[PDB]
Amino acid sequence: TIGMFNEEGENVDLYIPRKCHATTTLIEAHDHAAVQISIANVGPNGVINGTTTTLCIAGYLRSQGESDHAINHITIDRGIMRIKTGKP
Amino acid sequence: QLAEQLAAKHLRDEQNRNKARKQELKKREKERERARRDDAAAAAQKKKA
Amino acid sequence: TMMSVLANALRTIASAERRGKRQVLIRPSSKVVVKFLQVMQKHGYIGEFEIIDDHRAGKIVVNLNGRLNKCGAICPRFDCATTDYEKWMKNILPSRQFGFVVLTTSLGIMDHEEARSRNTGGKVLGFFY
Amino acid sequence: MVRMHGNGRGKASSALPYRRTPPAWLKIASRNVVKMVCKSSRKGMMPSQIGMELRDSMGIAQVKNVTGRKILRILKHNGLAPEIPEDLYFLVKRATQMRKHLERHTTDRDTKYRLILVESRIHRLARYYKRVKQLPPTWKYES
Amino acid sequence: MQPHLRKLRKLKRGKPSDLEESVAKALFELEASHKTLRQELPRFHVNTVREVKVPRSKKTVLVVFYPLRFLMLVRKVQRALTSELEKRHPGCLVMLVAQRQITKRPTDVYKLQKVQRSKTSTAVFENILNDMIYPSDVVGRRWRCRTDGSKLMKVFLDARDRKRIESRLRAVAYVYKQLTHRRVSFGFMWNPKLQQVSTR
RNA sequence: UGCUGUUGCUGUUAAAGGGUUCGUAGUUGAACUGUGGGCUGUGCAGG
RNA sequence: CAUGGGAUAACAAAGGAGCAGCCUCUAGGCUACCGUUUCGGCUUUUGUUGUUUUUAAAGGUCUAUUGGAGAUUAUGGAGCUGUUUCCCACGGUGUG
RNA sequence: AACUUAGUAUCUUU
Ligand SMILES: NC[C@@H]1O[C@H](O[C@H]2[C@@H](O)[C@H](O[C@@H]3[C@@H](O)[C@H](N)C[C@H](N)[C@H]3O[C@H]3O[C@H](CO)[C@@H](O)[C@H](O)[C@H]3N)O[C@@H]2CO)[C@H](N)[C@@H](O)[C@@H]1O
Ligand SMILES: [K+]
Ligand SMILES: [Mg+2]
Ligand SMILES: [Mg+2]
Ligand SMILES: [Mg+2]
Ligand SMILES: [Mg+2]
Ligand SMILES: [Mg+2]
Ligand SMILES: [Mg+2]
Ligand SMILES: [Mg+2]
Repeated sequence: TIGMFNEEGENVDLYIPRKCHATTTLIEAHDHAAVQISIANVGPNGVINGTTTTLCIAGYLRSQGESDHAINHITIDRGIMRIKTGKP
Repeated sequence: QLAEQLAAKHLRDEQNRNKARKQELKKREKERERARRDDAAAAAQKKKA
Repeated sequence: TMMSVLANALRTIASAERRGKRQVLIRPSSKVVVKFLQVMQKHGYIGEFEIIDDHRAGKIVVNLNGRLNKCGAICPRFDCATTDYEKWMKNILPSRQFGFVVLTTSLGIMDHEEARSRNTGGKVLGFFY
Repeated sequence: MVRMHGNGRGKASSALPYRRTPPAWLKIASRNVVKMVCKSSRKGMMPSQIGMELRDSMGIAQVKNVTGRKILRILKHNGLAPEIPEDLYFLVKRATQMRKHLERHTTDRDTKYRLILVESRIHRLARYYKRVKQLPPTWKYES
Repeated sequence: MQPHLRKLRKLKRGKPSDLEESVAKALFELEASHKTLRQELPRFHVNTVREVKVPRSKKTVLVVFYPLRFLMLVRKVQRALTSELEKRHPGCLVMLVAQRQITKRPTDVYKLQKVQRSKTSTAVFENILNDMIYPSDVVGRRWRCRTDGSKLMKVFLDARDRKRIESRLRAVAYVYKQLTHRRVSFGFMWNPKLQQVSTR
């Protein structure tokens, strides 16, 4: 349902590029600095079960040095990292 | 001639405002006296009851 | 001095979008700026925005998504008839498939597609896509 | 001062509060505040000085917030407003003092340059006040 | 006529309603035997009394409309007068609101320039809200414009007044919507100077 | 021929910011008076 | 040139004590009205036209006098003299 | 899930 569609309902896009999860920026085929990071999910015990969550970061953010800040924001949003310590 | 016309209109305005102020003071005092009569008749009813 | 509040607001948003910020503060505000933001918001190019009252020309904080590419005012206002809409889309819009030219008409502030649908001309305020 | 005539970019100024209500501890009545404003004016004080004295020694941060009227408006209603607007009066006084100094110090070219700026400011200010009819037509500052 | 009827306008003295009559007796009874109200009530009278249900709650709201020329008189004794009227009327919240005219915004610029600024709807609605919350003052005002196109106004109050107004805020919002047909939401700022909103 | 540039030029070093400031015509000029409710039906509306 | 729309602007005005002006019911008492360097015009029915006049009505000054407002307290200001409701689970807030 | 507040002295000195 994403991409350019014909009047006949046929997708005419060659391919659908990835979108950065921090800036909603299309990741071009020549970036070569964009990265994809998989974070393993953990069950009730401290053991990873079978699944991972994937983050896409554009190369421009990494060159500016804001990839670490973006990954912090995304992981907090997705419930992976805790934003602060618990109450004493 | 414009000076007398302008002065006359100003004099009429001051007379009009002064008359209105007197009239409002008259109605205030008449209502205040009437309020006294109502309170006095209220006291008379208290004497009855 | 600052001559066009709307131009200042639209340039501030465009620079923040170009830098990839998630929030942008706008100063000073005006009714025309708010109406321009609402047209942008109605088409999904910006998220929520908040108007802060300071008993003066207020301030606006705009939540930016990643969809806005560029917005800018058109100065002078350059009144536009119903037959001039295609000319403006050709000149200042990247494509005929998306993007909007925002005009001020006697029916209110609205995008060019709505203005054509209501058969009214007006004065060009700006553009966004 | 700051930007007109001399490319200064200073920002120092007052920052009026958002909440305009007079504080609860200010028990003075509005009619008494008006009386002090008129009394201070009769002693020759200009409206700027009147506000500062009330602010400094009476706890009245804003006359307008207490009485609903600005200080100059109160003076105008009581017939105590200056014949010449305050800012114009002070600019004229500065120009006269500078000219008095220049009468002896004929080579103080910096003062002569500053005098040109002051007199230019006076004439622009006079144009505005004549337009809004706060100055009589045919008012002219004479060097 | 009854001595306590001079607390209403002369129009309503002939056939006062039950709520107008009850407020009139309470005001007349407060005219004496009350130190602070005895100094101001004799020159005061009210226009009408209206009841608002305030759904999803008990303790309906009695809105007392009074002429605007008594604004300063009411302001000086609003806290005491509201408490006494609430004492005389159990199960009710008393709201003293001044009757204000609104000038419809003209379509002509020359007529627009001559409009009295306190007759505008914005000025009147703000003053009505200030009447509603009077002991507390507005320390901040914001408009949240959601992506769906709605705009909601949030009014912030000083957190030091939370224990005196938080219970009435729901009643204030509804009655404000009744009188002005506009929506208001309330919040608290513990440091209004620094725009610090109270979390709890 | 966007080498006359309203659309649409160039001016640190290629041609080109006036030595500085004041300043009249002229051009341009901050915010605000504001955009309503109710009812029914309907639509991943949404928290 | 005609007409609909009023968002954006323009022209003009104002510089806020440099300000308008509260309506309304009934009685009444005086005064015709305009012209005016000029001695002149001046409603209707009185069968009609000219002439002389009345009852008037209609305005205007005044005495009042009724009832309603008022966007800013006159039961005031200044000068003057004397001596229980509500919230909560019983506690807390508010007015006495 | 975008926090309600998150130190520190030295020298001279009628
Ligand atoms: N300072 C008094 C002012 O004189 C004014 O009247 C003056 C003006 O009407 C007029 O002055 C004009 C002026 O209009 C115009 N804008 C400039 C012109 N230089 C003046 O002319 C005047 O000044 C020059 C020399 O300065 C003299 O040679 C000349 O005789 C004199 N009339 O002539 C009068 C000068 O006596 C007005 N009464 C009023 O502005 C004010 O009272
Ligand atoms: K000029
Ligand atoms: Mg300068
Ligand atoms: Mg060419
Ligand atoms: Mg070509
Ligand atoms: Mg070239
Ligand atoms: Mg060169
Ligand atoms: Mg403007
Ligand atoms: Mg006048």
